Amino acid sequence: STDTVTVSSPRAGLVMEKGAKVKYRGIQVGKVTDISYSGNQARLKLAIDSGEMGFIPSNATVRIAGNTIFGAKSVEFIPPKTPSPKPLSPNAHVAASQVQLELEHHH
Amino acid sequence: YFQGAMASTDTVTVSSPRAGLVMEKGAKVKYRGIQVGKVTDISYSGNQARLKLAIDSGEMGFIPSNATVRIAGNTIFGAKSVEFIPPKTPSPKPLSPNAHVAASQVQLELEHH
Repeated sequence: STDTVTVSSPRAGLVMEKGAKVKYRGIQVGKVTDISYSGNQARLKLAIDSGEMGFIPSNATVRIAGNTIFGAKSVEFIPPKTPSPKPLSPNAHVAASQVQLELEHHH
Repeated sequence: YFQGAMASTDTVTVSSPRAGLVMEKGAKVKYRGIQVGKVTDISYSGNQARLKLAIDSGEMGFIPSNATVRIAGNTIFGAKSVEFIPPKTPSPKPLSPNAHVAASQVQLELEHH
């Protein structure tokens, strides 16, 4: 059985592999189940063993490893220098060198 | 193959040059301001990132074959694990069953290879 614990994030833009390990002194104790996105704040839903929490004081602290990555939002097609009369065959593919990763502009 | 009844949309795939692309749900596909499709799935293999798409078959007769791909987005934090640290002077009280920890106690380190 598990007890649900929660954590608010310093960065609202936090993505995490659904159901990732939760460690303490090297041993796993639970997993993250859900991630809530209320407004411009992010809060984590944790779930850890119902009896293991006796080994974690209330005033503990948290470390989250990770990387800075690109959170895409949409995908647009762009008309070229000269448009080809041929349309797009199904199952076709566009390589990486034809893809442009962009930042959106904020007022 | 065999014929589809209705609303039969086709697929087109995209290679992301930077492995590490995650994508927001509700990801739609546009072309000159018209929404034409959606994104099915995402996968990773080798050191590359695949993308499968779903575009309405009728709207593909208008997308040129030599069209480039634009992908908007914002840089975000790609978390991997959650760890706990014993405070310098720990509290005798164990963790309450429904405890909350705001951003104050959370620390967001980068990874090492």
